[PDB]
Amino acid sequence: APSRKRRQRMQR
Amino acid sequence: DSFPQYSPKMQLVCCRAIVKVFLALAAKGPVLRNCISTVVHQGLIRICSKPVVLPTYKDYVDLFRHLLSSDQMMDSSESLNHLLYDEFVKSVLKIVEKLDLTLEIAANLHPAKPKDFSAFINLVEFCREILPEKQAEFFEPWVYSFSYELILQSTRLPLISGFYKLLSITVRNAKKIKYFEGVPEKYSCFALFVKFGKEVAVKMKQYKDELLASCLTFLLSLPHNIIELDVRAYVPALQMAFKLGLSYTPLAEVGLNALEEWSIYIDRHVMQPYYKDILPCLDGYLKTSALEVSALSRAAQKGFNKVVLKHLKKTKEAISLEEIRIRVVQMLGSLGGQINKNLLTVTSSDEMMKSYVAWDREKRLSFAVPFREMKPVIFLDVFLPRVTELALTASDRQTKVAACELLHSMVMFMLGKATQMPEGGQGAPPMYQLYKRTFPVLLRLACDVDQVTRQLYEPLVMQLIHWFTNNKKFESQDTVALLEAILDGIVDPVDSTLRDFCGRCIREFLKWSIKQITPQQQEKSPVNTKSLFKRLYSLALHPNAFKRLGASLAFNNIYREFREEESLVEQFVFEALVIYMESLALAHADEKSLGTIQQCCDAIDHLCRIIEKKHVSLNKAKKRRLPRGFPPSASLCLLDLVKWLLAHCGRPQTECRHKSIELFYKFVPLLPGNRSPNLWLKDVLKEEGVSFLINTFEGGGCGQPSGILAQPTLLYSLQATLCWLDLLLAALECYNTFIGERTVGALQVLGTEAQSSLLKAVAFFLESIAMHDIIAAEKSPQEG
Amino acid sequence: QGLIDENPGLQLIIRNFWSHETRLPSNTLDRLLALNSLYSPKIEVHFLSLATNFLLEMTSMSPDYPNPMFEHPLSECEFQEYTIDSDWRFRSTVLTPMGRTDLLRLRRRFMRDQEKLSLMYARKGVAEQKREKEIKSELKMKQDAQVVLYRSYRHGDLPDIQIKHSSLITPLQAVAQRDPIIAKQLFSSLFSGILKEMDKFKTLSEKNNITQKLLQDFNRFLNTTFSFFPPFVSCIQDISCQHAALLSLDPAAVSAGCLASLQQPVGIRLLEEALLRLLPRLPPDVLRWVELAKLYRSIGEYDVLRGIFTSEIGTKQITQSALLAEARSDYSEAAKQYDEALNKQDWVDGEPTEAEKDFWELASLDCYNHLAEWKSLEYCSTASIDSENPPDLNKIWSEPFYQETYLPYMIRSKLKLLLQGEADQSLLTFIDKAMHGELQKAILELHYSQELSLLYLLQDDVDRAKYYIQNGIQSFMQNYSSIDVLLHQSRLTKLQSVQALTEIQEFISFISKQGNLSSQVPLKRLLNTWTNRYPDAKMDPMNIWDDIITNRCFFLSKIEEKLTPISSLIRSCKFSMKMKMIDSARKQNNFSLAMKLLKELHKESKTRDDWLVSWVQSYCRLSHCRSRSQGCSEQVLTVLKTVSLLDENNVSSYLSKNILAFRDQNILLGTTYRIIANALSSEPACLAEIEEDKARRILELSGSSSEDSEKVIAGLYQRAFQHLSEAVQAAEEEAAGVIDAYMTLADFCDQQLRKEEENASVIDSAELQAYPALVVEKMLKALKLNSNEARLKFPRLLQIIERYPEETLSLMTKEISSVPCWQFISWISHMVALLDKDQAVAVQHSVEEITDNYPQAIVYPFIISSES
DNA sequence: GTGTAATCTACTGACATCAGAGTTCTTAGA
Repeated sequence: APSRKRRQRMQR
Repeated sequence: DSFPQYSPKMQLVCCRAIVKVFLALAAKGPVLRNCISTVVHQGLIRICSKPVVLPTYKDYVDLFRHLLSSDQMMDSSESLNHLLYDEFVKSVLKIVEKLDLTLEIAANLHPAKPKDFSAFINLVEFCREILPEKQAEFFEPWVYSFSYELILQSTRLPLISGFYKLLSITVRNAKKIKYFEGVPEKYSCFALFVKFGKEVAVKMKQYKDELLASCLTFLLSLPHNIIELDVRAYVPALQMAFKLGLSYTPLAEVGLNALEEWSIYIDRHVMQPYYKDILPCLDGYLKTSALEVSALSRAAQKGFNKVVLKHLKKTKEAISLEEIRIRVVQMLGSLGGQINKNLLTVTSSDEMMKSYVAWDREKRLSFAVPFREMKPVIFLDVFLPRVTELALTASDRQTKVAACELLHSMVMFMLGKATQMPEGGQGAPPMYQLYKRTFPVLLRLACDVDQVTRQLYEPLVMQLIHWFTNNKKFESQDTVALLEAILDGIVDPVDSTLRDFCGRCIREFLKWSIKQITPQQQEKSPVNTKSLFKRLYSLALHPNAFKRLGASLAFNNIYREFREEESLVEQFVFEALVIYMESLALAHADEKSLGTIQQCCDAIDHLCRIIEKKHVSLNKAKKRRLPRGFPPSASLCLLDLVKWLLAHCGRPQTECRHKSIELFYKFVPLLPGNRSPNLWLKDVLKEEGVSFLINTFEGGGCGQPSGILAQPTLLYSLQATLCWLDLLLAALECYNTFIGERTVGALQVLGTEAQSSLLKAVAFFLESIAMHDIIAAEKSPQEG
Repeated sequence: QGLIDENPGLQLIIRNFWSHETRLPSNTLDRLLALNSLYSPKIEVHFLSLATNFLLEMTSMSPDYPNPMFEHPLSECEFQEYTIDSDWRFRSTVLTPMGRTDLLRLRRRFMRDQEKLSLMYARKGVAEQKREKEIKSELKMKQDAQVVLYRSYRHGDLPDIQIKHSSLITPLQAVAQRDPIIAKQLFSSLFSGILKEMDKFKTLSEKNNITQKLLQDFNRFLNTTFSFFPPFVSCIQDISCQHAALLSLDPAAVSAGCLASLQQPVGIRLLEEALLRLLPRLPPDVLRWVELAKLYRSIGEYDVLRGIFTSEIGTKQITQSALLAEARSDYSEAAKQYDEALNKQDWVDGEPTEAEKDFWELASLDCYNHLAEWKSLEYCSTASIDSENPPDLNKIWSEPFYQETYLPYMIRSKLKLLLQGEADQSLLTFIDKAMHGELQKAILELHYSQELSLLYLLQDDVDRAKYYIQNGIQSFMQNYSSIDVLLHQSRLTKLQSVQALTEIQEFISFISKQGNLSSQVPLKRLLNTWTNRYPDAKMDPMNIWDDIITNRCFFLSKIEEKLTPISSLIRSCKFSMKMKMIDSARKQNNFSLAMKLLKELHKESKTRDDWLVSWVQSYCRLSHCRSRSQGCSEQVLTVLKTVSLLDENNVSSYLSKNILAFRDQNILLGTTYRIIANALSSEPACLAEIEEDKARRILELSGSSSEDSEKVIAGLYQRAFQHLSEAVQAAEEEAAGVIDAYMTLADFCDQQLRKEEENASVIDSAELQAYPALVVEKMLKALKLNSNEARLKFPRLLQIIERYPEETLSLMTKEISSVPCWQFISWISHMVALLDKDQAVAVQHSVEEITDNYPQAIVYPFIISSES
């Protein structure tokens, strides 16, 4: 299975 | 003689002059060749006799290096540089044979004369700088002859360090020229080094200080082809080399070269069991991480002119401890991960699991820090587990001494806090659990190498040893912990200098156990005075070699008590002579290279001489200390215990039967009445008859397991038959002494009545064994 | 920063500057509080020794500093002064037997030969030039060896107990100044002593302010450290574990610090103490609970991660499923489970936390790294940082999360792709940019000096490779020496790097040498040593294994090019080296990494008999260990279908050129048949009836010819037994030999016995007229050797040789009396008690020998087995 | 030897200048 991701925003 | 006096380019021109005259003689044929040999011999005598202190041997080695090296001078030579090397190395054997090196008046002696002995030490440190690894076939004719003739000198004179130095150069030079490869004089020099290697690997288990370092440097330098012959003999040399090396860097440098060579070439399945206690010694080299304006600098500051090149061109000894640290990480990785796990104490085990508990159940050493506002409390017993490791094992010297003086001030704190009586017994005495853990550290760290550490803790342990004999404290388990720490100290299986110190510690503990304590309790109240003797006896009778060794090393010190005081307890050593001489029943069988126990039987010389000064009371009545090896108690016991030495002659144990015999032949005129060996033997031979003498000159040892039976050994093979070949050897060496001392009528001795050993066994040995044994059986290295 | 300055004179002036009672306060609390301001990370390696040097030197002025610790001597005794040599020496270095009144000074005269005067200065100049060289050489020796003593000593017949407070505190500081792990013990003990004391003086209203202030600082220390120096990172966390309020410390900061500083156990006890003390109300406190899991998973304690993730808290059971798969080492299944957790776009019971989403991100990054999925790991480690199509790697420095979590895997995966030939300039330009900034430089050359030394060596900068690798050795020693001795797992996981650094360093040596590179001769010698220098195949994890082997591979390809003008040498090493990574992956139970390696080498192995037989043997080994756990039915597919075809080879009957391979193949195809038959013994009625299609004819050719539904297992076992027996004949034509072969018969035979005793199979009983006779002789032939499995199994014999009586004859009549008698002491109480049964004829000869050799061993239990 | 003077000899920008080479015109000219 292909490995996919997306960006994330760190809320701090 | 004048070479040292010149400027640097003119010291080259001098070599050019002295080099050209040697060529000019050799062209005249052989009438001047022997004159060449005399000049280099003569010049060498004048430099090695040039004075030295702790115009010098270092001022000349540049000349001799140029002379013995410079191949370019013929074209701008090889047959000269060859010949002249042979003349130089010849002169070393001539000069050593001119030296006497006599040693008569290990510190208890002085050499013959300083104007002789210093010429050897200079020749040593000189020839060390100039002989090594010239290769080029220049050393190949010499290896066997030079080693053999210099080995003889070392076997004549142990305790002369320089022969191990010249022999270490010899064997390293040999290793690099591939000389021992494939196992002629070559398989003679092989067997020569094999038995010399086994032999000194015993001898160094008694050596110390800079003598020890020199013969260690020899041992670790032997070639892999020899070392694989019972590796366990050599392992405790490399462990000891790493132990020394972290306070004497060139020994660590040797140790890493040895481990490197063994690692790469010895068979993997042979080597595997030993990494388990080679590797843990390396931790010290990585245990602590140790946490300019020169003329060229100022010159280059002003500009990059020609002057800078002069300084840099002119700019263009031991390995640094910074180099050893990177070398040990690199070398440790070089064993691969399968092996290098063994750096950590063990593979996963109870052994490290046992270490997670603190050294005490509850905090002793509560210490109030001197502040001005307040008095916060530190419990110092958290620092010991790390400070003890630093004080031994820190390779950075400045860390080490500061960790010592913390531990010194912290054990002063210890004694004081205990002596305020924080609790007075009713269980484990306070800090007994610390004392049990810090006393063994205090021993290991008195006879540390580092001289600044030794000058601090040798006096402190003797100081503690005084305090721990006293009117109250002699009964305390503080002293039981102390005694059993020191009497584990003498046993140590991997240190030669710890055992000596712990012996000298037992010496002092015994002295103050007489001198300081009131003897009214001392007869039976303590756990010290006799408790030393009864403890020692177990250690002697033990089958472990180092326990046997330890028990002897204790007596090798305490002889001076019977030269002093113990007029009743004289008897306890009368017990001990049998107990100790029977420990030599255990000596013969095995362990030879580790077991120096047979030489430690020379301790029994004192147990002879105490008789030779006191014999008149050794036939006084009614002194009846129970001995070992004698069922019935007795009052004139002290006579027939000489008949016991006669009974204890013809046993198979080859050293014990020797010791028994000279001791018996002395003890005999040391009986009253008839006082010559022949004249006292006159009665036993006249009345007991030669059949009794047969039962006591063949039958001897642990009663009589049938020692007169000659034919079954002929007929009945098993390797254990060698213990009977030794029984025959004893069954010769008996007759070897009686008629030669003129103590018996010879035709009585060689009897008609069942003397079957000389009648059948000697004949068969000669007719059928002594030349008959290519491979054979009576019906590997073991046979060989 | 002037407080670490290189010159001890300037190091002292700045210390003396801060020590002044106006720069830095005099009362102990405000001093202790103020010292937290004397930090920035460029000081961190020294800090603990400075803070303690500022607290104890406040005592240099105290009224007790010159008082004695104890008032009276141990008894009546007398004392003296003393001196210690302390100059030039270690013991093992010397051999055994060895002006108005003075104006006469203006009386002088001067040369007039400028020539002679120049000769004077030339003669002085040469002596000076030697004097310069020798005094520099002596100053080299004495620089390493110089010391100083911090206390004075007395001497006497007794210990000098009445020492001044000064004489302990001065050396206590002098060691803490100098070894970091004593500086950890001392600051911790002394700090915790100060905070115990304030309860003597100050109210709850002060202690609120103080504990909030210390906590506020320690958050800063954990959030701003860059070097994570292990004694410092642990100290703050020992301290904050002792006291309430301090115990609230930022958990993601704590966990990052402990994970990077390789020092997990101390970080765990803090979060543990928080998770009880802060909750004796939202239950899960997920940020503490999930960061505590992340710490335990790093120390590899998978079997306790069950107890965290029970669905009562942290209620996303996908985490429990994912953890279960990696606890079984299905890193491929675990990578799928975390992937769908991040892809699942809406949730009944509401969304997972940022804490869990980040946990799945980190745990899945790690799965692809236990796998070898470099392109997926490189994609993943770069995908989350930036919104471009080609993501801007330069963003990684944007917040401490990416620099902690993503950066380590990102640089690893870029670097892995370069070495196996993918020509991207992305990493080299990223590092070139990073090396412009002083903090980014200090991160890289401290933590990544392996990867960096490979990167510049891919460029042929052997000079920058010499630099970064040497700095890799120095930064290893610092961290290793600083890890405290009780942390066996931490110290053990440092040692794993030491082989890798040494493969680089040996090659940088080799490539520099003109005599080594010219011709083949020392290249064979290098190739030899690497062929038998592995990590620990039972213990060291696979991410250090493929580090060694993808590096070895690169070096061999680089030497191959450098020495172009030895494929027959190089292929033999490269293939046998890669084969060892397969069997160690198998023994580590990591199957999908092993599959991925196996399929690559097949097309190489096909070319040659030794490579092909080894490939068949290593593939079939791996199928057994795979199938062993694979449930009811997938066993017969995973071990019949292809594996049974694979060992019959026409080419593997190459006149049995060496017998060891025949012995090995003679194990493999028969343990293959046992599994296939034992599957059908677990259930007969369903495996054939459900697996109905492709296998059935080759299953018939793999078993008995008959269509009788029961007889197939007996047919399978008959051809198994003869093959097992054939292995013995190869084994007796050479401790890796006969004992392993003999014990596999013994096992299969006696397993057929356990199953047999539960039913009645006459025709199995007929071949069993051989079975237990072939058990007893061959099984016991092991017991002259190490053989502990068989010594553990000996309690069976005496009851089988009762319930099948006749075959007892085959035990006593020949070589039970050959067994070394010391083997049979193990449970002698049982055999020596049985003396009334006829089978005691077996006991006789061995307990006669034990009565002869070792009466002490038999006597005590014997007196009561003799009774009654 | 080592270090600090003092001072010769270089190189460059710039200016004049001989020579040497490119270019148009008279006479003697098939």
